[PDB]
Amino acid sequence: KVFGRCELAAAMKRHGLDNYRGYSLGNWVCAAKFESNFNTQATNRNTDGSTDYGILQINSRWWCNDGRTPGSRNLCNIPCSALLSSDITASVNCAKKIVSDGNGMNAWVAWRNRCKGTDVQAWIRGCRL
Amino acid sequence: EVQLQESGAELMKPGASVKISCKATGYTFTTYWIEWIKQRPGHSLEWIGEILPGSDSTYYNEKVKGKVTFTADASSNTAYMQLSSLTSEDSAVYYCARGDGFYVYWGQGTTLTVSSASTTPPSVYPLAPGSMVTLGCLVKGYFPEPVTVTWNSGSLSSGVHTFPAVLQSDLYTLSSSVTVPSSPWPSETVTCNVAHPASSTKVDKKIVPR
Amino acid sequence: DIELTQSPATLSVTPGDSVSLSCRASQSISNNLHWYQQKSHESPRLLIKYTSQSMSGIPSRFSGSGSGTDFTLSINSVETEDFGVYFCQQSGSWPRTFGGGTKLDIKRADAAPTVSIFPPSSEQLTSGGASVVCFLNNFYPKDINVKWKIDGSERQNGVLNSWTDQDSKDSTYSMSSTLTLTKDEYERHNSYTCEATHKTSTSPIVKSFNRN
Repeated sequence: KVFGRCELAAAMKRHGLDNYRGYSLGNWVCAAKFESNFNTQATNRNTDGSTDYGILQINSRWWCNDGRTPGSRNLCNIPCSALLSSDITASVNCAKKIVSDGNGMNAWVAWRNRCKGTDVQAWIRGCRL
Repeated sequence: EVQLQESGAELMKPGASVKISCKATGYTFTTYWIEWIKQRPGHSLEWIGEILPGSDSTYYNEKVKGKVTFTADASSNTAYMQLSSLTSEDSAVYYCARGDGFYVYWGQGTTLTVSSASTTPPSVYPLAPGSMVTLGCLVKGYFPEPVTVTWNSGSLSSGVHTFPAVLQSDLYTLSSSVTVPSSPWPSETVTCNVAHPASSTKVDKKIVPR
Repeated sequence: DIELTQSPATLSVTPGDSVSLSCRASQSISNNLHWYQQKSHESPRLLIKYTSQSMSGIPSRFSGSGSGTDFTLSINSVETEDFGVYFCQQSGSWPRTFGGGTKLDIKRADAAPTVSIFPPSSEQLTSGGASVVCFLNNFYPKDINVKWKIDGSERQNGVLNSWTDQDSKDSTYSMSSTLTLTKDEYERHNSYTCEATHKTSTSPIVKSFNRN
């Protein structure tokens, strides 16, 4: 499913991401925008045998299990496939753990590159939340 | 305990399409990727693509993308690979394998033959002479592969040589020999059992003195 | 794509000897390289995982090493059952890619073939055809020359040859040669000969039969 900007913002707010660990809603919508362009189905393959999964491109090395990634930790204790769900529950729950691991939202390279320190509130401007 | 069972050998004409299946059991079907590999003689193993059963997630390697389509039926632990607009270049053995980085569990493989030729039963001829004694059978002019040959319904297995079929003028020809003591034949009948499943042909050719 | 170049393409080794196979990657893949052994008409069998991790249940004689772009598969104390093709495959990136393979054959003592010739069957004759078959069984090395002659005349046309894979038992090879002609041509001549020239002797092994 390809979420709409305001649709995702609303869904992310409903999931407790608005200001989760000091990160405003805009950061999460912006992160989703550059990580997966709002597509819950998105997947990215790397060069270290790991795959990125879903709306927030969660990696198969530390967070989810896909059974083919070396040095896997599965810290979110869930199969990566569950992260390709149409609803964003699984991805959000895992992201909450990630953002709490010690690097904040920096764990998402796309966020760091294109969102961090920008007017992220713009990602929810014309949204009825 | 993990097992992958694929569909049987297929024969299709060019332009047509085929669907190969890979039924996997012994593990959580929706957690592992199923990867597809193509193998041809005089060619290195080629990765075709992958699918994560039940998630609707796929990835193709264009060499075969506009013509390859993966799908899966989680209710029966089966993954499918569809090849369209077939040409002779598609003729090969296709494997499915569970994605473990490395491939430890492989399906047995499915052989696809893309040809405009028609299925033809083989003609089975006894090979008798005109030390130990060698007999044999000539299985010629059949299509497509494969054919299976046994002797005395499995009772004679050692000292058997069943030669790889050779494609000559669009028809396959194969032979098989068995060597037995001068004491067993002609004192006892020796029979070659030839089966060609594509034409549902089963022949029990006896070898008797000329 | 990451290109895996396997060297050499084939290998002939005497039982008990130890050998090495090479696989070099066009770009670093860390230790994400695996080795396989494949027999004819069978699915590849994993031998070594992640460069050096020996798959469980695999003979101790198999070792793996290397890192980055240069990998090695070691087969120590080769055994006759080790004949077949070996491949390396990287899982670092997508598409996954495989090495071109290294075919390993077992070196055994030279052995002349046991040659047998057969006239066409009554059934084939009744059908209008005539094939003469020659079996050259259990010899070594694989290389062998087979010449057919009809009434002392060489016939190079209409011959179909086939070799078996190496025998897992005695490490020998076998070959079948089939000369096909018409009933009429076959009925017009009397002597049919199959001459095998192998390195075990400078004089060919000759087998024949006369229609009459």
